[PDB]
Amino acid sequence: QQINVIIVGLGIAGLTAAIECHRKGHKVIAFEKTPKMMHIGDIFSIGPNAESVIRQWKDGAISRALNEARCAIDEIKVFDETGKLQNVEGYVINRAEAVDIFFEYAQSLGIDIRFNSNVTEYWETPHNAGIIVDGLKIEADCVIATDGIHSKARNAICGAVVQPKKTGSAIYRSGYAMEELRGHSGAVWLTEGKEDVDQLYHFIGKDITVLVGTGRRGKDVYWGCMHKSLHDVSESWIQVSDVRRAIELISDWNVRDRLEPIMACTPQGKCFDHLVMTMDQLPSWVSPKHRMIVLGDAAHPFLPNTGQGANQAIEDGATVAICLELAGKNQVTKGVQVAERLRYQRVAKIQELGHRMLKPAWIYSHDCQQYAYNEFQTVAQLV
Ligand SMILES: Cc1cc2nc3c(=O)[nH]c(=O)nc-3n(C[C@H](O)[C@H](O)[C@H](O)COP(=O)(O)OP(=O)(O)OC[C@H]3O[C@@H](n4cnc5c(N)ncnc54)[C@H](O)[C@@H]3O)c2cc1C
Repeated sequence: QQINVIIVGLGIAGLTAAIECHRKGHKVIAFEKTPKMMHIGDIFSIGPNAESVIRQWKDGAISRALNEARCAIDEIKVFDETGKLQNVEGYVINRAEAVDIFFEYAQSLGIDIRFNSNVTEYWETPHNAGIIVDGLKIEADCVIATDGIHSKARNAICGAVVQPKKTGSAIYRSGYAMEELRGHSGAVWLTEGKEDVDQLYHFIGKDITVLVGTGRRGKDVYWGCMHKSLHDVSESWIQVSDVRRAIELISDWNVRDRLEPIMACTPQGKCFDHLVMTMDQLPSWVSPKHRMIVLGDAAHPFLPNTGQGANQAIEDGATVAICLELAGKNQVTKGVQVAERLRYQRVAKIQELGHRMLKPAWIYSHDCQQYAYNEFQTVAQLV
């Protein structure tokens, strides 16, 4: 009577879905395309709406680990291309630390996890669903696809007409260990900062902004350069460029003497080159026979100014687990549809807020788990 779940894509969404489905008594098999945990990523934020899910894991020990691994920022100093301008309930953390924490916990639960598994084929019958991996068919009661913004699962389940759309902005970024910076005289302004506390710096130019911060109490450095680029050809999170590209962008900046060493000391002189993307609302996240669902960035990428990508990935994973538990093995199709309907409007409202900012308590104060328990039978009846 145990529900068998396949999860594709072990980012934040897939790892939360794996942990939560396992906690709800389902049998999880999870698949990740990379050959090992890659430890790649930018700082993102985790808010209280996600923290309510996380703190229930292992009596708060995962929350504690995330808190220890955060960027312990006191203030944000905002400068312009020459000089100072401004000084200013979620916490900032490097994505690589968060997914590593999530993964080590997930694997410690005994969950069947398989790397080196690039999934493109999805299938379903009235009674089962599954995928093809390494030429072989893997079957289960349902499939949760959390393979990210460049989702191949979305192609299979929803179609390939709706695609992530460029915004016109692109980002160069990297992160590395502080020891790579210490000793460079052009960086003492950042490396000799108050200890036990992380700093965040915004440098605001004409259609160019540079972010520079530290994480884990000065153990890590990160930097990013957002600029307008209509013809950037980046198609993935691991597209690289020479750090020269970002230094060129600020070449006439007065603060260049401060910023150039941060970019130049990036290991191997390579940064990531990313588009800032949006995507239309999908008509449905759910397969024709209601046994497969896309969640996370695969379903609802958010503009980075919302800071909700990781949060809503976590809310997605917690919700679908409850929906499967409440529906049961015999009504898996109902649970999948209920999970979609529970989440569809909320994520859409967040996406629209991002566009409105591009030119609130209703997000942070929401408890997705209690919501799903409260609303399931109502929404099941509508389905
Ligand atoms: C390497 C990487 C770097 C990122 N860098 C940034 C960044 O700098 N800034 C930012 O705002 N967001 C970044 N993100 C996205 C960010 O994690 C998300 O916005 C959000 O926090 C979590 O979304 P998600 O879990 O749904 O998807 P993701 O975190 O993107 O995870 C999706 C996972 O699915 C895997 N996958 C993809 N295709 C397949 C396939 N065919 N078969 C199997 N597995 C597959 C990927 O390897 C990945 O582990 C990055 C994601 C990744 C994977």
